[PDB]
Amino acid sequence: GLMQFTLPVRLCKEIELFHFDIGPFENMWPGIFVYMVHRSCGTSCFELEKLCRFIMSVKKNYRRVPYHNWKHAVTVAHCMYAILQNNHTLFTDLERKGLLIACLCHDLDHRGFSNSYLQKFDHPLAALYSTSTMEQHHFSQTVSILQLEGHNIFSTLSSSEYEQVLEIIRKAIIATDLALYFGNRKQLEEMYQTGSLNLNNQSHRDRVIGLMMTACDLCSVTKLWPVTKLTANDIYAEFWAEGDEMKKLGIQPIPMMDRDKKDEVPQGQLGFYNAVAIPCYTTLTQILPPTEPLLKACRDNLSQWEKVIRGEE
Ligand SMILES: Cc1c(Cl)cc(Cl)c2nc(CCc3nc4ccccc4[nH]c3=O)nn12
Ligand SMILES: [Mg+2]
Ligand SMILES: [Zn+2]
Repeated sequence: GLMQFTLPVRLCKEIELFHFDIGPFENMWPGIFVYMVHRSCGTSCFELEKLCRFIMSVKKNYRRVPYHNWKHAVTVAHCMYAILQNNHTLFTDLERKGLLIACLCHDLDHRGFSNSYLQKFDHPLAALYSTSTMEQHHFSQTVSILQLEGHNIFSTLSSSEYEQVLEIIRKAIIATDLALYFGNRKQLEEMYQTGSLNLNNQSHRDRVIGLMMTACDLCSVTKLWPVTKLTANDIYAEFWAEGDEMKKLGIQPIPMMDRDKKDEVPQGQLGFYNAVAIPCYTTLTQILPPTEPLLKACRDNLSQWEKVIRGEE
């Protein structure tokens, strides 16, 4: 237990910043995650052997899809790491433990298709989980991996601490259904403005963690422009494949998923920043001031999409 994970100097310094990109070396991603657990939680939070075995089963249960893959999982965990490290004293020991795991697991066994496409295809998961279909599946895959021999990283917790941490993870993962984000953020906006927001109220904390999960999930829009732009290419590679699968079912896909409407992407990105990303990081910054760099980076990326529309890119 005297085994610190360390990182080369550039990674050691840059991992602390919100805009860090975990890089193209897949074999370094498990080490990067353990490094983040050790610093945001402690070398004592998890047994190394169990944690390592859990990480590698999680990786194996992400598919080789263009965007909703193992790289996305670690990227979303790093954004959470950055939020937790900039808000040291606001989070409980169980929240520290639960949230990095929730982020690593939040898209487990994603197939590259929306809840909407599973409902239209009539996939078995759509009959098992009528709303937040993929997100209920991701939580289900998380419990399955935690129950494999030698994979229970929470085995040192009491029965009630264990139930609390799995409840934090379930809610965090469900919150990554962007259909739920709009109402969650509106409620948080009203509570912050009327001054009713109270972090001792468990159902208020739940809403704030939900928004943190949206913020981490969307964190592609908070990177250096070349990261943002190249990640958008992966996002559309998925959306357009789903669009193709919609046309195979005899359904005109929405424009966001129709590869024949590529020309509309820059304006689609503008809508997305204005309707989803900017309001997400605005409310997050109001509640947790030290997350302001996420909002500032998002606004810089919106200005870059504006440049793309004006033909200056
Ligand atoms: C960057 C990013 C993240 Cl991080 C996560 C998610 Cl879910 C996401 N979805 C989009 C697509 C936005 C979008 N493109 C469109 C393209 C063409 C026509 C209409 C569109 N209408 C849209 O709304 N970008 N995106
Ligand atoms: Mg998801
Ligand atoms: Zn995700």
